[PDB]
Amino acid sequence: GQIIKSIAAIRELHQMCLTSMGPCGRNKIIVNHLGKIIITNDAATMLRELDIVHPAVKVLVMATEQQKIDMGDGTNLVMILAGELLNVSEKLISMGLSAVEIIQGYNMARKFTLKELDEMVVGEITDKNDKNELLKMIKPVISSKKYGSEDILSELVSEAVSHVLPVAQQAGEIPYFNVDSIRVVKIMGGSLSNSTVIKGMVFNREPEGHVKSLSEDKKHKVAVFTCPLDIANTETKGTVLLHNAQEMLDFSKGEEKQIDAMMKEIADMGVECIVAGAGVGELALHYLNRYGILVLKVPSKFELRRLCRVCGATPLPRLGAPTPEELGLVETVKTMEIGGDRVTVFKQEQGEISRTSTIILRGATQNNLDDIERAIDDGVAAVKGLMKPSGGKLLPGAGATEIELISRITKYGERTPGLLQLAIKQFAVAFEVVPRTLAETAGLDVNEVLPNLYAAHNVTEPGAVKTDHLYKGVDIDGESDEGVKDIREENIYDMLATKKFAINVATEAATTVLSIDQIIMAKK
Amino acid sequence: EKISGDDIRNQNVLATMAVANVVKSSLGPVGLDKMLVDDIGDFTVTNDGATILSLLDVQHPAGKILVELAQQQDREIGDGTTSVVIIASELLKRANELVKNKIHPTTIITGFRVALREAIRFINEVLSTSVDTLGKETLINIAKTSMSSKIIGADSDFFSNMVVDALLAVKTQNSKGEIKYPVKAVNVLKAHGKSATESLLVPGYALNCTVASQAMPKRIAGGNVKIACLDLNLQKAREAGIVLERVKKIIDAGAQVVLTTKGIDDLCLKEFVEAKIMGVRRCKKEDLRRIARATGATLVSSMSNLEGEETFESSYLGLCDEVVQAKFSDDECILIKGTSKHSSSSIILRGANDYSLDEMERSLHDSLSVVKRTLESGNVVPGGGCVEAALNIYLDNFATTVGSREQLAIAEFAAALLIIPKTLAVNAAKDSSELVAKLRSYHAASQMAKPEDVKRRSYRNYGLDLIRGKIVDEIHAGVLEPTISKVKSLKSALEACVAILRIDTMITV
Amino acid sequence: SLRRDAALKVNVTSAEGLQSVLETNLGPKGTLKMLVDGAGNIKLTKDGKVLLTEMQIQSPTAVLIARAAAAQDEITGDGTTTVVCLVGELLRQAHRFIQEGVHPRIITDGFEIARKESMKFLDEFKISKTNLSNDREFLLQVARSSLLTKVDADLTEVLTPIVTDAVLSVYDAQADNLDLHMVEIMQMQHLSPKDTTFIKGLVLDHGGRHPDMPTRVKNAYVL
Amino acid sequence: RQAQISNITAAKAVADVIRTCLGPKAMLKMLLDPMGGLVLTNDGHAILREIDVAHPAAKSMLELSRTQDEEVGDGTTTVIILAGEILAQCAPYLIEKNIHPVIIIQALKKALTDALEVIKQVSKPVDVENDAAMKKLIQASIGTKYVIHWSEKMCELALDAVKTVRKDLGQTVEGEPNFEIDIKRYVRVEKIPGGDVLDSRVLKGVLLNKDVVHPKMSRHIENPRVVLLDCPLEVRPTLVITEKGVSDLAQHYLLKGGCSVLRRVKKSDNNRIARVTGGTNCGLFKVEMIGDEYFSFLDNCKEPKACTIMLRGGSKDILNEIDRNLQDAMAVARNVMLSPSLSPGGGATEMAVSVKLAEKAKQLEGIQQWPYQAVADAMECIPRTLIQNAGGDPIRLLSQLRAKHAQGNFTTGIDGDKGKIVDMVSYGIWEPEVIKQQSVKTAIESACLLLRVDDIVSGV
Repeated sequence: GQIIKSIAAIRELHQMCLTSMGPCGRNKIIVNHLGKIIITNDAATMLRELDIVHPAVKVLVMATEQQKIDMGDGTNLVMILAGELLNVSEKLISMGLSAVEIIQGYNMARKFTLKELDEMVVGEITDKNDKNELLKMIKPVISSKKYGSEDILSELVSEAVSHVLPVAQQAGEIPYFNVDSIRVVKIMGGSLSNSTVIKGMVFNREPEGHVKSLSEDKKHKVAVFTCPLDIANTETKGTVLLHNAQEMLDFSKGEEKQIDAMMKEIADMGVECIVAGAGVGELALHYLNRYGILVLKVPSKFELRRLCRVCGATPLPRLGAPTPEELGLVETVKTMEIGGDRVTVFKQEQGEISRTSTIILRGATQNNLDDIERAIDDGVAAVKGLMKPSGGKLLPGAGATEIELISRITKYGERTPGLLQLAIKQFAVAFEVVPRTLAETAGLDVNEVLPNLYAAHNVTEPGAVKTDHLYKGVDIDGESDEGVKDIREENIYDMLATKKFAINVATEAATTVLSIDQIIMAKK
Repeated sequence: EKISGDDIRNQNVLATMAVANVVKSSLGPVGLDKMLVDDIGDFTVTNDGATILSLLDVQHPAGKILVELAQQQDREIGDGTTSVVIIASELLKRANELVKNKIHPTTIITGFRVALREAIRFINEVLSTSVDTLGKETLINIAKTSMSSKIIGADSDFFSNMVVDALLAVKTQNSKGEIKYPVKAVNVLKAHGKSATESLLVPGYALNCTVASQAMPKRIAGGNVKIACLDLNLQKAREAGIVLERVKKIIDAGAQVVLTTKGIDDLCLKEFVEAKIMGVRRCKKEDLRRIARATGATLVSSMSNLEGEETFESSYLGLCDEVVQAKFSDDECILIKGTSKHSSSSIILRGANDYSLDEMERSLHDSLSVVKRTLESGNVVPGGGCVEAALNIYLDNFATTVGSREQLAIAEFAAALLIIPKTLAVNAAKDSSELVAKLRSYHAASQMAKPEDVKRRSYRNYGLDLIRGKIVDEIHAGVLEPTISKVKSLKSALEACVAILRIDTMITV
Repeated sequence: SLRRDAALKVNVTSAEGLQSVLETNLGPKGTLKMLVDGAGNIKLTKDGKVLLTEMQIQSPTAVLIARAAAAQDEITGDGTTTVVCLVGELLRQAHRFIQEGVHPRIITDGFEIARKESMKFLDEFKISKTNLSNDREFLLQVARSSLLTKVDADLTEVLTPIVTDAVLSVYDAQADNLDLHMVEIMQMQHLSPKDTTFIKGLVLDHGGRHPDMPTRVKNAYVL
Repeated sequence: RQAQISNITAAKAVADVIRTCLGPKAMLKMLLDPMGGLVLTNDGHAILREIDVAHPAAKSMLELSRTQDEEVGDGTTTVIILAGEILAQCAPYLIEKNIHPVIIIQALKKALTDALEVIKQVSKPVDVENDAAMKKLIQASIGTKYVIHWSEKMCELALDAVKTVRKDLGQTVEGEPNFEIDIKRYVRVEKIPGGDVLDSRVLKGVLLNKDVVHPKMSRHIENPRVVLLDCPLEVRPTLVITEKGVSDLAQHYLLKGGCSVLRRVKKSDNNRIARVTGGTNCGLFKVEMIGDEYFSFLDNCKEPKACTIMLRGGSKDILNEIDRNLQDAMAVARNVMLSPSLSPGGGATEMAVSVKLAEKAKQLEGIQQWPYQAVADAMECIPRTLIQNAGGDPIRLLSQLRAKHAQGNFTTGIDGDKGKIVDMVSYGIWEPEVIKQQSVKTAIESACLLLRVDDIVSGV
């Protein structure tokens, strides 16, 4: 009976994810062997920091990463649903129903569910990219992660998305929004109300010079130099040495005349900003302060890629050749104090619209500061789901989708004759774990809220056409309430691309586990 | 061996915890039965928590104290033993927590004794006699909930009006104004007339019998009539000269109603036709013994007393108004109203068949038992948690009036009373955390305007109804308990709790 | 959380052990088993039922096998070992079918159907023999079937005329029946088994002791 | 919560062992006693009495089998298995789902009423006044027994035996007496050696083996009057019957009074004499000898619903086999008179309740809806158990049978001989409704009592 114990091993990790999804969820502190503490509420990220023993668990871990890479949302829906499909199948495996027909039953039930998802769409997203329209999609993403910040973070995330998107409609050929267009930075001090939205990357380091900021002139030229600042020498070796004191005056003054001659040609071309990816010498910073050139050093090659998409600058393999064709243009750059420390940021005004933005976060709690950093990244992938593959369609969330599927699947159970009725009925019952998890973690009685959920989606209406309220979902309460509430009040919806993709992954995940009747292992 | 310190105090809590768990599920009528298995291998099935503690085998110095505590409530009150053990169990758990707070046990004991005397005074302030008789209904819901397990419970709404009104007037001064209701009264008859809902209340005694020969009038002596109760028959004795002398003493005494247990002959019946005297044949001996008390007469053993023979005229003749015979379907009865002193009545239940009336008559006496026990004590208190919840809030502000290290003992004593409604709602499947909490919220604002002698929306005596799952007044719901039951249960619960806390050492050879 | 118990694998194997014991002694080529009580009792018997009465078996499967022979000795009187060999081997042949998933009821009902069909073939295969008394020559070969089984065949020729003439002497020729209780068996030691002879009359225990008593008396009257 | 699991597993282990005792195809069982003997029979009533159990809940299930065996002859194992499966299906609801036990108990009380209403609709009317039809209904308990040779005579003897104790009366005046049929006391039989089985008749009254105590006396009385008394002898009645013996002195004293003296009468028989007497209106006093033994006739022209059946046969061993076989045959015929309805056997009635329960529970929309699915699954295990004993696939034959109830009738059960889904009515498989009423009601009532005990108290 290893197939039963294999589910029990997953059951130990099943309750771990049951404490994640929902507003009652919480991050888990993990101490790495290198002495580094990673804290995040997302369960998919936690799986990478956990040591997996049984190889059957890795099947669900590999299926969990499928949800994060493509859609990026619904990782908790894939792991929790796949764990429940094994529990409802444990009764079928024991009852004497072969696991072969159990797999065949899920394949027939999966095709019946995918056809019903198109008829469950209530509203449709027009892809207007309006600040108020993005508040409907972002609110449920921030929900079930961090409580109380859903109102403040909704305006910060939706504002940065509208900055990187151009003005277009009814065009899906050329993609626009990427996953790197939104960067998350953090600084000690302040609160969430004082946070703002920047139209470009934010640099928290020092300018390393007596020039704090440039002027207000339009279209500042920015040059990215990969070669460090120093006198030009032979690429092979070329170490400066002093044999006698006679060559000291020639080599010292030679570096002063050569560097000043190269910096003069750069300032004459109109370049007020020089980006040096490598180290900067001592004599180089002296000439840049007199010409009024801002000093910027970005050793990371990843940050230089997003900078080229904004102003249009290109890294030059040499030094002293400011080719105007490859130079970039930025409207306004300023150095302001945000969060208690003076930093030099990067933004724009009108022209040279930036394709990458950065949101500045402030707060007095260090633990909740890193949790919001991981929560915004989940909201970035939500905008990507607005593309052609069913980006506008949406389904009601907050447990309203999983409960409504029960009445439709059981209707097709008695329609299909044969032994498939056992797997079809258990496939709909497995969806009851989602409303039960939200009700159990919220302190609500199972004998109270659960029977009202079944009576909400199942009523007797004197007519053929459905009526009254089909929008009743699952409520977390937290203060007081009687029965349930309508989801249309808070406008919490789930996208079709996220829900439809999470069902196929969770179905194939449980299919692999049920198909394995034997596991061979070897000690290392 | 000899032990002492915090080890013996921890064993006292673990001992009363296992005992409390035995009576935890048996509390209230919603409780469930348990099985008691001995070493022989036999067992028993009973829902009574008092019989379980009698056969419960526990070896422990404080555990045997609760055994004698259970027998003290059974020999006197006989009810509420389960609630006493739960109260004394929670007091020991909260008293052991005060050890880490450096609270002295005597102050804990003194804090309970001072609070116990003041708690009875607060209970005596909310006590009230039977009320809400006009404009509302109280005793009606008592017979309604008791009959809910029988078919009669459907029609019990109409049947309760006849039982409550009858028993209300049955009370009499007894010996020096006792006002104690009798345990057995209101003889219930049966008839096939019409349906079950047609039963009519007869304000007076009703006897089931006929007049035999119908040549006699069924209604006579409207102004005044005398009923003669005679156990000796008027039939020919197995002889003709003696039975004629027994009738001669009747018509000369002026008795229009003659009752004979063994019947009346035909020759002696002819004399009653000209005198318009109504005879009855084959009377029940158990019926006529109650007639002597209801009609003021006296049962006649024999007429052979001493050397004389006579009926002792005017001595055994009771004062009555009129005896009328109403025509009834199936069996016909006799209506007797307006006697000397009766105060009682009779209920004739008419229904479809006697098969259903046999179950309704037996259930009526069982439902009457709950009514007569509650009305037996003129001073009653609403139950269902009204005693523990109302006293919990009062002791909160009252604990400040004493103080001096005794306030912490009063606060723990008051909070220990919430366990009674808590565990009571467990067997009812209802949530015990929500009911007990909301019960304190309603009583909190109820006692704010109480001492001001002015109120608007403030009402007291909020109970807990586990049948319908809602908070309603138990006075109107039909749940009432006497004062003797609650006072002796609360006082005796602390008597056993003190003796447990006073033991700092256990010496066992 | 619980499914069945599979059962079995305890009664079949325990019955296989009893078969291997009684497989060697079956038939005239069998072996003579010896049991030891421990009090000095030594019995050598090739019969199956006689040995099972002196052997205690804790396995309840073999208990019914010994009880099945109770009706064989009281009716048939021969073939108790052959019946046991048919019970044990039938379980081994059915063991292979049980592991394949065949339900035992079809296995059980399949035996009753073949049993009724065997009775029809049993009446066709049998040969009707006449009741005439001239079959004694044919009864000699029939009596050897029981004799050759329990002995080494050296004493069969000696016991052949004794057993044959014992039944026919007390049996008149008619339907009737035969009563084996009228044949008494006595034993005396200190002699060879090859001296066994047939006795027409009754043997008496206590004989006359006196030197002048006549040894042979012909045509004497019994009183 | 561990005590709730132990309470379930107590009756769960006992029920799982007797699963093979159901049906005519029921497999034999073997019990190991400390003595060399063993129990080879498959009878559930004999096996449950020889099993020693520890947990007290298993002892309560044994007491239920003894009470169920007295009411009806068969179906004893059906009640225990049905009560044990309900606790198994409700085990994840009571433990894993954290459902309060009274909620389950309260739902079983509502499901008990709904289960009885479905059986009444599936049952079909039957004529109880037809003598030829009642002989076929009893025949199910006759054949496959030693009485199969007398089956023609057994159906006639068992017919008049049931018709003797029963009396048909009904009205709305005094209520429904339900015929007041008692097999134990009233149908009690006295075995008389000798005679014939066909000649055996059912006499209404008390039969005594004592003859006349005087050599010359009248053996026939026109209007005999039976008088019962206690104190032995040592209204001018026509007969004198004494419980104890009577001395020869009182024989001549009562001889001139025109009354017969009868001594040596058992006390248990005097209670039944009050039914035929109260001795006026006594039909026949004939003392005529039957079977070389002098008898006496207390009978009359009336139906007191009390009597002693006179059984005769070829020997005492024949009467012993007829004894237990006649009582089991009358138990089936008694259920027919309790109501003119018959239910399909072979698991058709078990499946008929499970289908109607699942459809009705969906319209209630309450907390009790979940345990109704556990009851419907428990109702399907009884016919599924017969499938496991029939060799067929329990997965395939259960799903195909359940689908036929939504289309065809509810009378389609499972055959033991064949093993495939077939109709019970056309192929002649029938069972009375009273067994189905007593199987569902007693199993649910016993299952609730086992869940009411959350703690095991040890003490005297």
